[PDB]
Amino acid sequence: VVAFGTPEKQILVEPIFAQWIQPFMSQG
Amino acid sequence: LVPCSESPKFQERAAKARNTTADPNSGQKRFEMYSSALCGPEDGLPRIIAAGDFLIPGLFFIYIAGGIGNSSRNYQIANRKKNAKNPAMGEIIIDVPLAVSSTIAGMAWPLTAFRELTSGELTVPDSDVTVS
Amino acid sequence: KFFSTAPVIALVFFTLTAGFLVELNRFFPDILFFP
Amino acid sequence: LVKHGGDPLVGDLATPVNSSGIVKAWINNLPAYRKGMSANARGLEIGMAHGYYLYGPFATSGPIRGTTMSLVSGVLSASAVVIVLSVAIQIYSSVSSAKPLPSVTTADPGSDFGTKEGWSAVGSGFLIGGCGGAVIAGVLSYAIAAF
Amino acid sequence: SHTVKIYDTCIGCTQCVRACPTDVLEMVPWDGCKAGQIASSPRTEDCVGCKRCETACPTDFLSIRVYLGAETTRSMGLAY
Amino acid sequence: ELSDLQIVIALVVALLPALLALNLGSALS
Amino acid sequence: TLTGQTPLFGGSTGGLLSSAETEEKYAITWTSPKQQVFEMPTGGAAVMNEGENLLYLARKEQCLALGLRQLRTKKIMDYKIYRVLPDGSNTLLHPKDGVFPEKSNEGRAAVNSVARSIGENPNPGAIKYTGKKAYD
Amino acid sequence: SDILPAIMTPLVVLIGGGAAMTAFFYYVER
Amino acid sequence: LMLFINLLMVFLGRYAEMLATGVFAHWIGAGMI
Amino acid sequence: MVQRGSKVRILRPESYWFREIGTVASVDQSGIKYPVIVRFDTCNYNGISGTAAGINTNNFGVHELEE
Amino acid sequence: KGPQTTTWIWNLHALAHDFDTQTNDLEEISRKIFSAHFGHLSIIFVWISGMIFHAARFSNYYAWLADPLGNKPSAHVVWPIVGQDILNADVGNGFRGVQITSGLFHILRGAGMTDPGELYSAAIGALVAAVVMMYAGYYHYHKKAPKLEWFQNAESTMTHHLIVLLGLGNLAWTGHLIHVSLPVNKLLDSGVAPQDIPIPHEFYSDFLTFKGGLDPTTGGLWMTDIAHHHLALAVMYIIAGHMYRTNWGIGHSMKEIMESHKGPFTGEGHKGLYEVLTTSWHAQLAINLATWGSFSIIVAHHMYAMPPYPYLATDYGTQLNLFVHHMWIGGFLIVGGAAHAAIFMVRDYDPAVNQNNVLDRMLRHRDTIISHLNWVCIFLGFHSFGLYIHNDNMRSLGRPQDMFSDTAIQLQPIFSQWVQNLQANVAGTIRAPLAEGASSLAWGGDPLFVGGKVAMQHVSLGTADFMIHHIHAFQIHVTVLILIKGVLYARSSRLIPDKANLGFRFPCDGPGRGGTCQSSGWDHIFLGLFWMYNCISIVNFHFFWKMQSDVWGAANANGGVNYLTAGNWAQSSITINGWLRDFLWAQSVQVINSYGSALSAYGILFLGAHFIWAFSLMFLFSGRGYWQELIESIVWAHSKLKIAPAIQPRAMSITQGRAVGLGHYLLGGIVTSWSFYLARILALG
Ligand code: CL7
Ligand code: CL7
Ligand code: CL7
Ligand SMILES: C=Cc1c(C)c2cc3nc(c4c5[nH]c(cc6nc(cc1[nH]2)C(C)=C6CC)c(C)c5C(=O)[C@@H]4C(=O)OC)[C@@H](CCC(=O)OC/C=C(\C)CCC[C@H](C)CCC[C@H](C)CCCC(C)C)[C@@H]3C
Ligand SMILES: CCCCCCCCCCCCCCCC(=O)OC[C@H](COP(=O)(O)OC[C@@H](O)CO)OC(=O)CCCCCCCCCCCCCCC
Ligand SMILES: CC1=C(C/C=C(\C)CCC[C@H](C)CCC[C@H](C)CCCC(C)C)C(=O)c2ccccc2C1=O
Ligand code: SF4
Ligand code: SF4
Repeated sequence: VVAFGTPEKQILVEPIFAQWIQPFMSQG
Repeated sequence: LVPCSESPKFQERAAKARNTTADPNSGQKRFEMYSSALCGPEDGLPRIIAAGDFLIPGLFFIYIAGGIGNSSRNYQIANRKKNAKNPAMGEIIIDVPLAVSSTIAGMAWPLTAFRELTSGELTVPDSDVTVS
Repeated sequence: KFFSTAPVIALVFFTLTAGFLVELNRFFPDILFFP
Repeated sequence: LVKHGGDPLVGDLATPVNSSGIVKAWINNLPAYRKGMSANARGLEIGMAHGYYLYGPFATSGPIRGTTMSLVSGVLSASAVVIVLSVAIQIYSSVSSAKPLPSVTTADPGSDFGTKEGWSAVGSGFLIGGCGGAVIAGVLSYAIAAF
Repeated sequence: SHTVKIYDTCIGCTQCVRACPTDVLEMVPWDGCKAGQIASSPRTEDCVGCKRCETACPTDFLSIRVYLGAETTRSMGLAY
Repeated sequence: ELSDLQIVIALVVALLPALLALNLGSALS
Repeated sequence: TLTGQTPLFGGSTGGLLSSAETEEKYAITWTSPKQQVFEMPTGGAAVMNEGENLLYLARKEQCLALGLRQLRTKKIMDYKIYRVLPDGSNTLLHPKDGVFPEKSNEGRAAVNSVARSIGENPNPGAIKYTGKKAYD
Repeated sequence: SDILPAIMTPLVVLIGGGAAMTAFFYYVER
Repeated sequence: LMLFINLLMVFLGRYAEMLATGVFAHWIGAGMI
Repeated sequence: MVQRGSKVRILRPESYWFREIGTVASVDQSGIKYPVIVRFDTCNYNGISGTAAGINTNNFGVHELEE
Repeated sequence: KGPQTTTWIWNLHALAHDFDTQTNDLEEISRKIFSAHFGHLSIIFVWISGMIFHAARFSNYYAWLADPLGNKPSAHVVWPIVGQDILNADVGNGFRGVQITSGLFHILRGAGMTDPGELYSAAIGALVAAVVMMYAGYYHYHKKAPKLEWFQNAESTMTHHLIVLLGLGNLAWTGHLIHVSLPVNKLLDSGVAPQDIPIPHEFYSDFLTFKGGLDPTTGGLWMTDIAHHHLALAVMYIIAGHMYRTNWGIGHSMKEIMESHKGPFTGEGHKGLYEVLTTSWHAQLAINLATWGSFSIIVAHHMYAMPPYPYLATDYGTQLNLFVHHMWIGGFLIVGGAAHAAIFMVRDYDPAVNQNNVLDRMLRHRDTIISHLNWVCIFLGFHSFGLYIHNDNMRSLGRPQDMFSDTAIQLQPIFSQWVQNLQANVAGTIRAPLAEGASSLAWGGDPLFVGGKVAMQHVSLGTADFMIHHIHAFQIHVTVLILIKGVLYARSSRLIPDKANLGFRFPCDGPGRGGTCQSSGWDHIFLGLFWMYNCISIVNFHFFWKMQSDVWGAANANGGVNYLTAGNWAQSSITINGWLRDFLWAQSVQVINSYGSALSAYGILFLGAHFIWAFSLMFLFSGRGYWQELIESIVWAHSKLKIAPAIQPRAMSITQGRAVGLGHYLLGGIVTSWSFYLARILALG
């Protein structure tokens, strides 16, 4: 999708459990 | 992390958009649809959070996957009952009547699953399961 | 017989499934998440 | 000139390259094979020939080439290579049992290679020859350059 | 060399012996099975280890089993 | 900053494990 | 003393090397009805002469490949294989009983026959430091 | 002992490696 | 012209099908010219 | 365990068909350690690399077999 | 018979075309083969129809034909469904489509086809040619199987295929050229609009020259020279075909000529070769594929150096795509040649037939050949690749004066440089005389400019070119070593004297004799394919980088060319770090930055090819063993659930594991390079 020039369509899944637990760097 | 509507990056992305489908409005339609979901502020790209995002399409996926699995299983049963030798023209050659019957009985797997679970019909005993 | 054989059976089925998914995507726009 | 097999069961074809007269003449009279040489002599000739040859790549091609010091490089390099070959001969002979077998090209190889005595003799030769070779080639390079 | 051991379940099909390229195997007379034969491996100093014997044996848990060890000129299969 | 006396002593010490390594190696063979 | 006529062959490179002299040749001797042409296992085509033919090859498998694949196909089953040492010790190997090992003959012991079947072989854990193998 | 590098390196790599290779040669060929 | 005729006559010598000999002579004439 | 037909679950651990029902097709021979000759529906691995078919029938042990 | 194991399916696909296996008689075999050849010709006719049809229906052909310099050929429009619209490129004049590189348009323009009617006519013509060729196959197999004698009639078949096709095809084509193509191209150069140019039905030194070099307008060879060349070949082939003996007393009998040729060294000579060639298809396929492959490779070199078609030279994308495509087809065919030479040696070789003939004498000194190839390969290895290593060390050690380069230590390819002077300066009145100019500017030339672009120029030769040439020599010899070794040891070796019996493909003869894995002739083709890949990869890279650093570019204000890579070949191609940096790294910038552009597809295929390549390592690095163990655990999990299939699932054969390993390695590596080339040359050139 990024190649086709539509990065919007990316399956971006947030690391929720990483956020919950968080020396610690931003887990995107 | 913040509604796409709210996020200023997403609006920038929306302004200049690439149309997927022939119709000119596909780009705008896509962004309008994506406005609902939450997207990261810097990126402005829709994110997926583990019910609408993942659970619902998860359910649809699982229904279809269960359907195709069940249909294959049913056709395997049809293979081992149709003829004394299941493989020969039972797998290499696909009996369309048996297959279509298997598909029709497929997609009913959710109701069928309760019955299959009862009395462990699906599971075959460890003793039977061939393992050296 | 040819129809029964996996290669032709699968060819038709997937040329259908692939076309079906192409047609779906053609009609409905980019669907990232269930609305 | 035709290909034929002496003792056809052996994997050795007489060819114009291995069994010709001109070839047999050359090979069988090289100091490895030449009859009536002391092993020491065999080695001294093999050595001198190789040392002298070896001087050239080193002097010509090496890192300090062109300079006067290149001649010294040439000689020491060739001599080092000869010393390494001298070591190789000693250790080879130490552990070697095998004798040169009669071949198409060389019907009577000899014993100078094939006895621990022979190889020690050859190695003593080879060392003196090789380092001599290398020195001679440097001396001649200086000589011809001056002249 | 390679130890070739013939196990109880030899149905004396003579398949191994016809396979062996160095004829390590001789079909000998044996009252153990209906076949009236078994496989014997006298000449295991000539066993190259090709296991064409094992490959040819039809019994489940093949009786002919070749066990590779102490490689020699004759095992290693050297002309030279 | 490290003097030659020191470099030599370091070498001479290092020679000790050398001998003892030869000894242990021999043993283990 | 293992005397035959060497099959007419122009020579190859596929033949005996130093090990032939140093260690042990082999020799296959067979009786030919005709002067027919056969593939030399060393690589090439040789023509077996009428009657007894003797061939010095470099390993037993080479000999048994000429025999089992080519001679036996030509229906020539008279071939005898001799391990030849440097001293000239010619020792008949392949038909040691004079009968092809596929055919069962008496006076041939069962060698390395194992009583217990493959299944029942002992685990090495048990026999650790005894120096006995599983098959043994 | 600034030069100790220019001595220790050839000694260990060339002379020691040589002697090691010679010795290992004797060791695996005897 | 004489050259072409000469080649045809010689072509009979080469042969010792008539079409073939003539064809060859024709080409030899083309080369000579 | 009947010679003409049967359903024996093999208990030979070193077998492709351990724990698989098989139809006997030969009478147990007097003085034969493994005389069952059970025919199993599935083929064994037997054969050179890329040999499609294998072995369907093996002379299974009487003790190992079970009706 | 029955499909018991999954291996059956694979085996079906494998030996489906192994007529030799399926059949026993050369008659039934040759029938199948002839029928198929028809089938295949129909596949090619379909494909040709497809190409001229797409050029007619979905193309910017007519626009291009109008103004080639301006427009970029694109006969490949993509349906917009998932946002793949973006693959349609701005190729000029507002046409949006995938920029094709086949050079189809140049083919058509050279053929002098200007009319949409003409192109559709050509499409339907080729398509009916397909419809008849497939039916012709059906007729000649089912209806009327041909006769063994016809097949064995090699002298007839030669005379025919050499006048009827070569001589007559060249005359036919010269007609089509001088009458249609040549005047049409003249008109189009004069500037007659495509529409203006007349349709075909409407309808000697002038049209036949020996000018040499290139047409400075089109950039191609003068179609006068093309006509004269093809005519020359028509003449030559008519004569040459007359120099055989078919159904008369006139000509040379091949068997007579062959058996004549013996000598001291070659014993009985070629006596027996006519027999094996006629009786053995594989022998023919071997010789053919070897020469066909070798032909594609000559094609590649010739078409880049003497760009035949108009405007091709300027079209850097096609010039590259065609050199690289033809090199690949070449290498693949040469290797299949070796393959079938080995299949011959295993199957269709009789010691009876070959007796002290050249083939038997080969097998009889096969250790001297393998040994010597081994040696020349080590030698060349060291004195090619080792010179690069040398240079990597010298340059990294900051001793540039110690390097092999145009500066410092110099390895001038003098033989080649000499031939180059001898072709550049020797234009007229030497050997074949009255040549106005050099056959190409490659020999020696100032850059011919068509538009901004350099059509063709002196392809120099320095140390970089000596080195890369020895790299090619090295890799070709290794590929020959592997292939000739698989041929000459397919029957037998000291290791396995009964290999002939084990077959052409067998995984091994098991773990003994130290291990015999990959000892078959097939396994030699496996390894040969990796070396052909390595060889042609480096040939295609040598081409790409040398072209785009020393030949191609743009003319600026000054006479000087603005070379695509600014002449870094001379100094950067002489180290491996040179190649990694100034070629793969420097030049992968297009393909890696191709996302969200016309060339995004090349970006995706660059990645996917990297993936297919890495994935093949799964097959090449592992063995059937592990997989069958794991497969049976997975089967236990289908057994628990009563899903266990009818066809027992078997880990693929040892040989299949290897063949797919190799297939994926080749697909990945080749596509990777393909992506890189296309992205870089579509974007930059
Ligand atoms: C280790 C990394 C390395 C590699 C792989 C490498 N070099 Mg270098 N390398 C060289 C070549 C070379 C070649 C051809 C080569 C190919 O593999 C390599 N290298 C490779 C030379 C230019 C240079 C010279 C080294 C030097 O001169 O070495 C001696 C060369 C000799 C003894 C071999 C000569 C071979 C004979 C001619 C063979 C002829 C046979 C005859 C036909 C048979 C018939 C005879 C009769 C019967 C008729 C060298 C360098 C040098 C170094 C160094 C450090 C290196 N290298 C490094 C490397 C110098 O300083 C040094 C440096 O000064 O560079 C200028
Ligand atoms: C391994 C048995 C051995 C010992 C114990 C030994 N040498 Mg020798 N030895 C020498 C010295 C020496 C000294 C000063 C010395 C004890 O102090 C020894 N060796 C002792 C040099 C005069 C002379 C040449 C230089 C020589 O090889 O190295 C100089 C000696 C050193 C630094 C002292 C360390 C003692 C080492 C144990 C000897 C190392 C020899 C080794 C096998 C080769 C290493 C690589 C080499 C290529 C340099 C020599 C020879 C040589 C050989 C050989 C095989 C040996 N050796 C062997 C040995 C040459 O052919 C070779 C030969 O050229 O002579 C016939
Ligand atoms: C790779 C080099 C090669 C070439 C170029 C080649 N052969 Mg062979 N070749 C044949 C003829 C032939 C012809 C007519 C021919 C024409 O040019 C060639 N070959 C050419 C048949 C006689 C015979 C059987 C033919 C037969 O097996 O071929 C059937 C086709 C096969 C199995 C399908 C797999 C082919 C590729 C994997 C697919 C590549 C497509 C694409 C690039 C990438 C995929 C696209 C996308 C899906 C991702 C044959 C042999 C065989 C081999 C081998 C190794 C070869 N070959 C090799 C080659 C036998 O095993 C095999 C044999 O067993 O020995 C006799
Ligand atoms: C980088 C990958 C790679 C290397 C280096 C390599 C090396 C080689 N492959 C060869 C052959 C082959 N390779 C084969 C399959 C493959 N080969 C592969 C990958 C490689 N193969 C792969 C992936 C395959 C699987 C298909 C086959 C089937 C063959 C051959 O038959 C062929 C062969 O053996 O021919 C005889 C040899 C070519 C002839 C030769 O000796 O050239 C000279 C050596 C070179 C070019 C390697 C680098 C040498 C450099 C210059 C180092 C110089 C030495 C210095 C002194 C370093 C020594 C350091 C010590 C002091 C510590 C050579 C050993
Ligand atoms: C892009 C670069 C090229 C990539 C592919 C290159 C692959 C080269 C690998 C070597 C193969 C040479 C020929 C060997 C041919 C050959 O006989 O190989 C032999 C190989 C294994 O044979 P085995 O000896 O293992 O089988 C044993 C039996 O013969 C009896 O034991 O067969 C297979 O690979 C099975 C799979 C066949 C193909 C499976 C795929 C089926 C669909 C293919 C569709 C193709 C479409 C093409 C459209 C154009
Ligand atoms: C991975 C791997 C395998 C396993 C790979 C296998 C068994 C590939 C065959 C399975 C693929 C997935 C074929 C597809 C199977 C059917 C076609 C299933 C139906 C698919 C429908 C859903 C369409 C080997 O067998 C092997 C053998 C020798 C050396 C290396 C390897 C190796 O690496
Ligand atoms: S082990 Fe197999 S081949 Fe050998 S005798 Fe027994 S059944 Fe026959
Ligand atoms: S391993 Fe091979 S050679 Fe050895 S005994 Fe078995 S079949 Fe015979």
